[PDB]
Amino acid sequence: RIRKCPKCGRYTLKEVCPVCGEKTKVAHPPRFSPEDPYGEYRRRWKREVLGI
Amino acid sequence: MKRLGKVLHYAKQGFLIVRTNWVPSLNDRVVDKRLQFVGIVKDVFGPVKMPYVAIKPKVSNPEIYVGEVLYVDER
Amino acid sequence: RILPADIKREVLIKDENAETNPDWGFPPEKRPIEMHIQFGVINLDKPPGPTSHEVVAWIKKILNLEKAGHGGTLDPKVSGVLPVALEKATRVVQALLPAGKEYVALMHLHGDVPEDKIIQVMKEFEGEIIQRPPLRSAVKRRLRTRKVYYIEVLEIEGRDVLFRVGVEAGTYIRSLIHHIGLALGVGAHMSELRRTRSGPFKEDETLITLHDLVDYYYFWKEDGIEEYFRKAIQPMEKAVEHLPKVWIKDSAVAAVTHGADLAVPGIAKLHAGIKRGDLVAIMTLKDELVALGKAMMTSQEMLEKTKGIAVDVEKVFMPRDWYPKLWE
RNA sequence: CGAUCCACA
RNA sequence: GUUCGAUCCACAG
Repeated sequence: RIRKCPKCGRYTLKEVCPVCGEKTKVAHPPRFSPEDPYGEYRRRWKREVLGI
Repeated sequence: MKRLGKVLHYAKQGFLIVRTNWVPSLNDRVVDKRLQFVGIVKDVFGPVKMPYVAIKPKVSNPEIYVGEVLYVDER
Repeated sequence: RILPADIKREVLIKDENAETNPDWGFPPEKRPIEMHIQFGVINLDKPPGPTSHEVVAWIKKILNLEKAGHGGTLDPKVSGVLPVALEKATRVVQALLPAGKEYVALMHLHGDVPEDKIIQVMKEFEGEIIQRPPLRSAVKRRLRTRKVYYIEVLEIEGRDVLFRVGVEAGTYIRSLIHHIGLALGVGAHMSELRRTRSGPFKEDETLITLHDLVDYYYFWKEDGIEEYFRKAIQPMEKAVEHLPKVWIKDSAVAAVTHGADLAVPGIAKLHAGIKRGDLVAIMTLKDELVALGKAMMTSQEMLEKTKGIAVDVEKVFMPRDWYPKLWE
């Protein structure tokens, strides 16, 4: 899996950014259900981390 | 008689691979120095000035053609 | 080491006294949200899974758009930059399709090869490379070639190779990889593929996921907040940021939106190095996208000449009524 | 008549 | 690249 480093942006196969020291996540975004079964749910906690 | 070049190697996908300095057409017939049928051009690729060529060996054991200079034969 | 987009053209001034009326048109920045949408492009980060068309299809339904389209197809297993032009901006994808792209790839080799050799062979493939082998002809035929602007190998672990590649539109990375593998004997295939650039759109702050896009939109319809949804949508101008531009004067804008081709005298300023037949973006002096067209003259001819047709208008985007009819 | 905008092969 | 609508027929002084 192609990983991405959240700080440097740098692309890597490894679990630790060899340029920013940070832990890496997968580069691909997450799947999206088109009926978005749990959208009003995701929106509920989203509102409280943006101050909405 | 249009000299292709030396067979670099036999590729696992079952193709003789030659580096050359021109572009063979798909399905050109390929021969050795002693003039015998060896296979057909199935792919051309890489740098236009210096293409790789992929030949489908129409011969029993092809692994014996590495190092050998192959030729295309118009007629 | 970079795409052609990335090269900055020079701007030749033809009418140095040209000015623009603030009452006419709408700079992208100060567009009302609903209008912003009507002329927008989303720098979308597509998820592995769907076809590019399905993605757009969803966007249509969820935002209640009458139409939209995407700026270069991504295969279902592929993620990354997928520009989606909306509504009246939909056709701008035409300026994107030709545009250079950048990917990050994972090649899996079918046998073992030293790294020195993997690096060396991979640089054979920078430059003009052959796509489809020609067919037997009795006459000199056209040969299908695409340019690979750069291959940068990021890291190598074993049989697995991760590289960044910049290419000309119409270059299949799957195919590049197969060809490379063939050139290393053992063979290879494409493990993973992500698109990191499509012309002017890249992985930056404007790049948004399907989740955020829909969430921000609800934050506007339900919570009365327009700031987030607005940020998710770019001015269609962005889509046209890599093309050569002819900036016209206000006197000429409504003529173009009413179906006149752009004549030399309407020109205020232009990019240098426009060849006849090139794709050009015709812009307002406030940098609105008025239209796309084919150049009928060179930057030089446009600059020196005093009459004639500079650009054949092909697609018009700006509403007939933003600038007054000023001609005849 | 010709361009552009809109809908349908 | 072909069917009837809509706008215009515009060298931008």
